[PDB]
Order: sequence, then structure tokens, then C-alpha cells
Amino acid sequence: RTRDFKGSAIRLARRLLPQRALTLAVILLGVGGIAIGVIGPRILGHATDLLFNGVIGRELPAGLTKEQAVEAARARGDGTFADLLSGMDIVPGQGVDFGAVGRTLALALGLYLVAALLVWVQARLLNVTVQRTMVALRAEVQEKIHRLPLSYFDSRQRGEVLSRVTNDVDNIQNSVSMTISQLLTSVLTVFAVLVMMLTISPLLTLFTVVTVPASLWVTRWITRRSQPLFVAQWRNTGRLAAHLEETYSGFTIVKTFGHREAAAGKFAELNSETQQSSFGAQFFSGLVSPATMFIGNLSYVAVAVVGGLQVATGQITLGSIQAFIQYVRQFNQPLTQVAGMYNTLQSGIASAERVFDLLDTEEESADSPRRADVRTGRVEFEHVSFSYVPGTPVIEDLSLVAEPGSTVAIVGPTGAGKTTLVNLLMRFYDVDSGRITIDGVDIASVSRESLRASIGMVLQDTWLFAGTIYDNIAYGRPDADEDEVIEAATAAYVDRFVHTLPNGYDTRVDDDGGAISAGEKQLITIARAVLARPKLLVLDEATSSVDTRTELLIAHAMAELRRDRTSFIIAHRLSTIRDADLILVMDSGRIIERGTHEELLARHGRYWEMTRVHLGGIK
Amino acid sequence: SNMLWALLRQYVRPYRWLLAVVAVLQVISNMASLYLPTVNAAIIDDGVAKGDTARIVELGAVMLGVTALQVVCAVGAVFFGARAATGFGHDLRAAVFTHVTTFSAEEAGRFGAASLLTRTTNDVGHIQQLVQLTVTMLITAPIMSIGGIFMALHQDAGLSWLLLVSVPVLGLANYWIIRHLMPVFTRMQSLIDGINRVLRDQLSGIRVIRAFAREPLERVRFAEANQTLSDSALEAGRWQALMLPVTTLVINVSSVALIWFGGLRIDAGQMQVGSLIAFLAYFMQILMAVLMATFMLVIFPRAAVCADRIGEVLSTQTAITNPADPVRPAAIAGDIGVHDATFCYPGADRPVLQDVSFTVPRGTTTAVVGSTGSGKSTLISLICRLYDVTSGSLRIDGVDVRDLDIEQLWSAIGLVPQRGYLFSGTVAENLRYGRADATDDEMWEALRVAAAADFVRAHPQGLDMPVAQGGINFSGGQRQRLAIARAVIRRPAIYLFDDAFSALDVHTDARVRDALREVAADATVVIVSQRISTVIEADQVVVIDDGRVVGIGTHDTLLADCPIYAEFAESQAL
Ligand SMILES: Nc1ncnc2c1ncn2[C@@H]1O[C@H](COP(=O)(O)OP(=O)(O)O)[C@@H](O)[C@H]1O
Ligand SMILES: [Mg+2]
Repeated sequence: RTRDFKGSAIRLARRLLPQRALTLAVILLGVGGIAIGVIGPRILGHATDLLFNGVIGRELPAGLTKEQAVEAARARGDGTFADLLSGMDIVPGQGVDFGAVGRTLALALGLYLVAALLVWVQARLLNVTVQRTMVALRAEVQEKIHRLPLSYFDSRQRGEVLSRVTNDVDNIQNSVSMTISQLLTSVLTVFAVLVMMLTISPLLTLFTVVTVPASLWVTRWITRRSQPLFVAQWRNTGRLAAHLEETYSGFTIVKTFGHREAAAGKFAELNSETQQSSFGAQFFSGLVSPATMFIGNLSYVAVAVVGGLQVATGQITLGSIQAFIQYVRQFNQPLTQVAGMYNTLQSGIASAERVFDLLDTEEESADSPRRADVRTGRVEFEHVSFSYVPGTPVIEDLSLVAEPGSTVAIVGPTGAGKTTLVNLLMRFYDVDSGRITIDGVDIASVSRESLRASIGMVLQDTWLFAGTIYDNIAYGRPDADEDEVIEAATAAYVDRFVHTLPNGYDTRVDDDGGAISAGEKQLITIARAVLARPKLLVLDEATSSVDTRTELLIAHAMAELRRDRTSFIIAHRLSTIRDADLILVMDSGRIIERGTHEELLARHGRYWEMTRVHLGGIK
Repeated sequence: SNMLWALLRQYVRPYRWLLAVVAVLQVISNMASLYLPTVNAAIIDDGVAKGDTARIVELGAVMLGVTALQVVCAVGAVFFGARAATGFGHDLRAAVFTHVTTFSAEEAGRFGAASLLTRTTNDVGHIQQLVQLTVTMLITAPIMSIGGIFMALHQDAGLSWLLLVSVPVLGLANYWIIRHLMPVFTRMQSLIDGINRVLRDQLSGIRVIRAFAREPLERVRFAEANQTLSDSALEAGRWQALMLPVTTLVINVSSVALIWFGGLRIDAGQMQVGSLIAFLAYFMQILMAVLMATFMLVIFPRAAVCADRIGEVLSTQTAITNPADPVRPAAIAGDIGVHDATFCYPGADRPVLQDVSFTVPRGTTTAVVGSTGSGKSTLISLICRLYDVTSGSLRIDGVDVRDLDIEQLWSAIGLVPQRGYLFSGTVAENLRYGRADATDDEMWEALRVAAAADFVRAHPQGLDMPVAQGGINFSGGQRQRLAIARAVIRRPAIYLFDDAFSALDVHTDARVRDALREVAADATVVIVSQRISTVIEADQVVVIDDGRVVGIGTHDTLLADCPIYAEFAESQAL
């Protein structure tokens, strides 16, 4: 909950440090374009006062001077009028003198024209310094993603790391483009519009200064009174999506078991109560202005009335009151959007330390450059003792060895330590006091790129990025022509179902008709691995959904026929692992027994009783 | 964006005399905010020009009454705006959900479960927030402009030509910019969405991205999206930089000309100085209303593709519904009669099924088997009409399935699909879906039959343990057997298992099959699986391969008859 505000704000501002010149060129250019839009009303008021001084002075007797005219006005009973005439500069018998008005308006138009070419450039530069410092952030995030260890990724909840690089940099965009454009000038249009408001009449400027507390108090009371409702509608639109998701995902089981009426009634009785709960949250949040504008006119009426009473008394000039009215209107605006200025900056800085916490974490092991080559394959383990958190040992001592060109296999119950053994083989996690020598040379000091690009691995869960099926299959080798892509994908038996699709090889498997099942989605990954032509192939529960015969054909065409390469085949179906070159039975690490199928079955170990659960049907 | 208006005038139909009370209060609240300078003009006119110091203090009451009326009808406009705009959106998702619940599997699978959720719970939110923003805060610009023109015509109409010329340009030079900005602004939203997709696909498959060492291709395919978003946004911020300076230059130049052409009038004596005070505030308030309204013209490009997607959902005509004259058989007991059934996708080369034909007797058990993707996945869905046969005919004992009411069809079919989805709640209600009025012991009967009592009786509250939203707490065969028991308590005429027994081991599969055989002595059963040991006891077995059926018979009569079934059974023995 934004546990640091000063430091986070300074770090976010320091993110803007490289554009120091183009940020000074924004601050100084917005100061000069906001100190020119305030002096302009003074010039306009001087023009309208030059008008008034002649208009109410040309009917006075000519020859009569200012002081004697005021004395005559006071002698004839008009005291307020005499004070009025004494309150400005007039000369009886002279007209409007349009030359002065023209010369004043020619300056007013000049510095008003300057004030619109001096704000356009400021906005252009500001957008340049926003969209050039945010490329840096969105690229640093990407460079950090490909450097963090997997342990960072699996230890978070479902979308916590996703809604930290996508929806958590847009808020930085908003709260860095609104505090340099909409907030920086909203403070100058309170400081300068008040330093010029002061020089006109100090009495009048305190009739609006006492509406800054009166407006902040009401805009804060409304905000802290609209709490129970703005969190009772987020809580309700969450219960809405917690029902829509479960009635859309299990839609085949809502249609069947025909409770469509029940699912519609449940949605109806909690949509009519999110409507009525968002109604208040919007009414109270939209009445924030129709109330800070009531005290933006309680001050305006007082200013107008006192200004009239003061011009009529001769203490101030009409051309000054004209400018003071515009100053009141300008000073009144820097408040109608202060709630939307603070709840956007606070939100955009609370969701701005998540990015820096992500960027402040530890990188990977800083790989040593060796570019290890696999000649035959001697993946031999030596006393690997991996653990996730110190205190819970998952993989105890094991020293599995393989053959340059055999297919050593792994079986075991659920949670026995197979997928995280593959993870150890791929250096996703760090080994603990155990050597992992592949082909003699240890991979503990080996560049991760050269290792992982030479293994070749497929998993139980499939990944298909937004693209065509051809693109996903060719992702294993991007420089492969369709002649090599289709030839290496037919060996994984992808054609047999992709030709059945509406547009085979171009199905665009991110938004489909749902015509791809789990096994067909796994054959795509198998083909993608085939494209890379791996030398140390590892199928980690790859064929858990695809037919047990297609698995046999694939593992005999590209796993057993491949005499040159070796492979791990981790699977639960013993029918695909029998007669497959040194099966290993695991039970939470602690390899129970190993060897080929005959020696393993002729000893009545855990393998035999496990086959009795998988063939004898006893459990 | 012609769909946004069609989708917008359709659904806020009943709230016509609730937006006509907002558009008539936004007129009173802008004729009372433009009238304050009009009476300040009287202050400068009838109170300042003469002595008349009592007039100002007497007429300040008129200024206070006006500003009280201006808020009593400004807090009464946001109340009626964000109530019609909440009735709408509510009525929009209550019609999106109602239409979606009419989709079949074929269409509902084309959008998905997340792209169909973000298109009904968050997507409607954009159009619902648009209405509550262009009824209280965006219509105040045309209202203020027209009201300023009319007030300037009421007051010394001779100089109203300045406001009649200052306004068509203020809304035309601000319409040209919006016209040149909207395409670039809607081309930025579909590009900031294509970078979020790249990030999502790079975080979802971070393991396999590094598995191929394919990190040079990443953060270089991302570098062609970041630098392109920063171009399509820097180009939209190039037209947005002309919306403040142009609208302030127009107003300020009109204001400067106002004093000249008003002095040229006061010289003749046909105009008073307070009218300048009134006109300058008219211009300033028009500028304030135009700026605040055109600052948030970002909603339209963002809520114009949202309306397009919601209309895409709402325009998808369903293809599976009740027929005009559906037959009502007294009993629809299981007798499946598939002949010539074919399923083919639109534009596909090879059909999913081609000329499959098998008929099951009253109370026996059939079992289809084949390789992955060899059509057998859709055979279950065709029986319960989750799809439509293209050129075939399947019937249950008296009528073609599509010549039969679908609700009665589902009422006597106990279906266990490939994935067992368990709804949020309790076991006493999650599996209540089977019968919906089952007794206490009747819900234990299924859990015994489905070999599921061993985790449901071992709980303090018995058959009342909590479940996750999708049942994710039950890992595997636990969920599978829960779904199985859900199927068992229906007294179904047709048991329909699609890859159900794959999650269980062999012993529990055998136990469940024996329990079903002892229970479903007369109900037909159709089992789909890729295993042989769970198909041996089936009364008849059919093998389908690349679609077409290749063999029909029993286990013994087929193991030595066709090569495909023989090789399928080879990889089962140990
Ligand atoms: N990165 C991780 N962080 C925390 N717990 C984990 C992690 N990886 C695995 N586990 C847990 O450790 C247990 C070890 O089982 P595992 O090695 O995954 O067997 P299998 O691969 O057959 O599922 C699993 O039940 C899993 O829940
Ligand atoms: Mg595993």
C-alpha cells in the first residue's frame, strides 16, 4: 500500500533525468506561457478602463478639471458619484481616444498570439519527453523479464506478474503525463493568478482564498463518504465475474443438466444489485464537481459585489475588476479537478513502486561463457539433492546414468520428483551439492544458451503464442522453409487433424473455434521440438493426452530410431515405457529400482506392484 | 464506427424521459452559470455607472439565488445522468448474457470463456461509462455554446455577431483535429493491445521460451511493438497538441476583437461597459466548457471497438435451437442409431466425421476407440447436440435428434465430458445438478457407485465440504469421480462418458464400471476412451480412424480382424 512515497516519487522523477534538457524546456516554456496568459487580462482591463474613463468623462463640462469637477459633483449631492470620479483618471471634455485603445489591444493580441505558439511547442515537447522515457521503462521491463530466475515466476499468484508489466506501466504513463502537463500548470494557475490577484486588491483576494479550504474540505468529505460504496461496487462487480466465468467455462455442463434458468436467475439477482451499487458509487463520485463549483461561485458573487461596492466608492478601478473576474474564473478551475488530480497521482504512484520492486530484484547466475557441445550424451547425475525451500527435501540422493544412444526412462507416482528433475536437467533451478555431468563436461559452468538450445524439451503443459499453427511449429527453428517444417511436423502426426481444421496450418491458435483438444495441442509441441532437431531429447509427460498408439509411433520414429541421440521419456503409462532402456522408478526422489524391463519385473519390486495397479487392476 | 450508435440507441430506449430530464437540467444549470455575468453587467451598469450603492447590495441577492438554482439543478442532473447510464449497461449485459446462453458449443468455443467474459463484464463497462460521461460533462459544450449565443443575442444583440462568428470556428477547427485524430487514436488502442498480448505470451511461456534459448527473437519482436506503439502514440499526441492552443487562441482573439468592436459601439452610446464584462465571461465559460469536453475525446476511440466486439457477440445467430414441430416421445430410452453421420468445418479439406454408422441396442454398452484427432471427440457431442451433423442422421429410438426437443433430450442423458468442471459452492450443491431434488442417502449412493465416498465421508460435515470455483482443489480423478457421481444420480436413459475414465487408475476404473453395470442394467452407455482395459467388457466396440469407421464388433472378434485395433491393443499389455 505505497509503503514509500517520497523515495518512489524521487525515483520516478529520476527516471526522467536523462531528458533533463527537454524537461527544463517544458517547465520554462510552460512558465512563460502561463505568465503571459495572466498579464493579458491586465492589458485587456486597461483597455476597458481607457474606454470607461472617456465614456463617463466626455459629458462632463469642458474646461472643468478633475478636482473641481469632483468638488462640483460632491457639492450637488452626489457623493458616491463624486467618489467614483475621484476613483479613476478622467479629463472632462475629451472623448474615448481610440488611439490608446488600439495600441493597447495591439499588444494584447500580440502576447495572446505568442501565448498559443508557446503552449503548442510545450505540449509537443512534453509528449516527446513522455513517449521517449516510457520506451526506456517498457524496454527495461522486458530486459528484466528475460533475466529473472523461474523461482520468481512460479512463487507468485496467477496474474500478479502479468498485471505488473502491462496494467502497471499504463498507470505510470497517466501519472507522469498528468503531473507534468495537467498538474504543473494547475499550480502555476494558482500561484501566478494569485500573485497578480494580490496587486489589484488584497481585500478581494481573501474572498476567494477562503474558498480553497471550503472546497478542499467538501471534495475530501465527498471522497471519504463515497468509500463504503466505491468498495461495495468493486466487491460486487467481482461477484458478477465470479459467476459469469463459472457459467461460461462450464457452459457444456450448464446446458446439459438444463439449469439455464437457474444460472440466468442467479445472474439476474446479482446484476440488479450491482446496478444499484454502482449507481451510488457514480452519483457520489460525480457530485464532486457540482459541489466544488457551488463554492467557486459563492466566492465569485462576493468578489463581484464587493468589487462593485469598491468601484462605486472609488477605491479601485473598473478595468481592474474586469481582470479580477477572469482571475477568479481561472483560480476556480484549479479546484474542480483536484480530486481527479489526487486520486490519479496517488493511484499512479502506488502502482509505480511495483515496477521498481520488480526491477530491484536479483538477476540470474551470470552464466560463464563456454559453449558446451554434446557429442554423444552422458547425462550422468552424481548425488543431486535439490530442494525448493530449505527444510523440505524433494529430491534426495540419486545417481542415474544413461547411454550415449539409449532412451533411459522415468516412472513414478504423482509428486515423485520428475518434472523438477527435468527442471534440474535444464538448469531452470540450481543444483544442491550434486554434479549433473552431461557428456562428461559439467553443465554447472556452462552458458545457459548453449545448454538449453542443445537439449530439446517438451512438457505436460503446452505453450502456443499468438500466431498460426505453422508459426508455432516453426518456432523451434525459425530459419526452416515450409518444406522442412511440414516434413518435420508430419512425423509428429499433426496433419491428421490440422487438415481437418477450416484453414489448416493457418488456424491462428490464439482465438479459435475450440477445435484443438489437449492431445492435438501436444502434438504441435512435439512437432515444434522435432523442428529444432535436438540431440538430448526430453519428453516430460508429453504424451499424457495423445493416444497411446500415436505416442508409440512417434517414439519409434524419432526417439527409438534416432540411434545417434539419447532421450528421457517421463510418462505415467507403463505400456509406452516397457522395453525402453533402463526405466527408473522414483518415489519422492530416492530412486527405488532401475534396469531394463525384464530385470525390473522379475524382482517383484515397486515396479511390479505398480504394474499390478496399471495392469492387474488392484489398488 | 456505425455499430456503436446502433448498439447505443437500441438499449437506452426506456431512459428517454430520464435523459430528457438531464438535457433539460443541463440547460438550466448553464443558463444560470451564464446569467451571472449578465447580472454582473447590471452591477457595472445600474450600480456602478450611477452612484446607486443600494442597487448592488440589493441585486447581490439575485446573484446568490441564481447560483443556488445553478447547483440545485446541477446536483439534480448528475443524479439522473448516472442513473439512466446505470440502467443502461445493466440492460446491456443482461442482454449479452441472455444471448450468449443461447450459443451452442460450436459458437461459444469460437469466442472462448475469457474473451467472452471480458466482452460482457468489462466491455459493457466502457459503453456504460461513456454514457455517464457524455450526458453530464460532454453535452455541456454544445449547450454552453448555444446558450452563450442566445444570451449574447438577448443582451445588446448588435455585438452578438462576434459570438456568431467565434463559435462556428471554435467547433470547426476542433472538429478537423478530432477528424484527423480519431483514426490515429483508434490505431493506437489496437497496438497497445498487441503489446500486452506479447507480454502475456512471454510471461505465460517463459519456461519454454528459454527451453529453446529463443530470447534473441523475443525482446526483438517486442522491440518492433514497443517502438511502433511509441510511434502511433507520438503521432496521436501530435494532433492532441493543437486542441488546447487553437481553442484558446480563438477565444482570446475573439475577446481582443470584442473590446475594439464594443468600444466602437459605446462611442456611439448604444452600448454600456458592463456588457463587455458579460461578453468576456461568456467567451471564457465557452472556452472552459469546450476544453473540459474535448480533453476526454479519448473515450470514443476506446469505446468504439468495445461496441464492435459487443455487437460481434450480439450478431452471432445461433444454429442449434428447438425445431418448429418437435416430437414429444413418451420415453426416449437409449437406442442410438447413427447412420451416415458426417461433421465438417466451414472451408475445411477433410471432414471431422465421414460416413460413420452404428446402432446400439436398448441396454447394452458400446465403446468407440481411435487415435487422437480421429473424430471420436465430436461423436459424444453429436449425440447430445453440441454440434450439427452436416450430411448424416442420428436418432434415439423414435426420431432424428434434431427433430427432437433439445431440453427433453438433455433431460435423459447423463454426460461426463472430457474435463470435469465443478462449480463453486458445496458438494451438496455442486453435484446436486444431477437430480436437484435428491435425498441425503441418494447423494451417497452415487458417491459409492463412482468410488468417491473415500474422500467425501472423511470430512467433519460429511457431504458438505467446500469446493473451489472450478473445483481446482480436487486435483485429478477426484474431480473426475465427482463428475461421474453427478452423472450417476440422474437415472439417465443414456450414460455418455467422453474420456472420463482416463484420469483414474485401473482398479478404480474397474470398480466404477462394475458398479455402473450393477446399477445401469437397462440404461445404454457410450464410453469414449484411448485405453483398451476399460473397453474389454464393452458389449460392442467400434474403431474409427481418420474419421471413417474401420471395424465394428466385440473385443475378441476385432483383436484379430483389423490391424489398427490390434496395434492399439499391443501398447496396453506388459
Ligand atoms: N517452484 C516450486 N515452488 C514451490 N513448490 C513446488 C515448486 N515446484 C514443485 N513444487 C511442489 O513440490 C512437489 C514436488 O512434486 P513434483 O516434483 O512436481 O512431482 P511431479 O513433477 O511428478 O508433479 C509438488 O507437489 C509441487 O506442488
Ligand atoms: Mg511432474
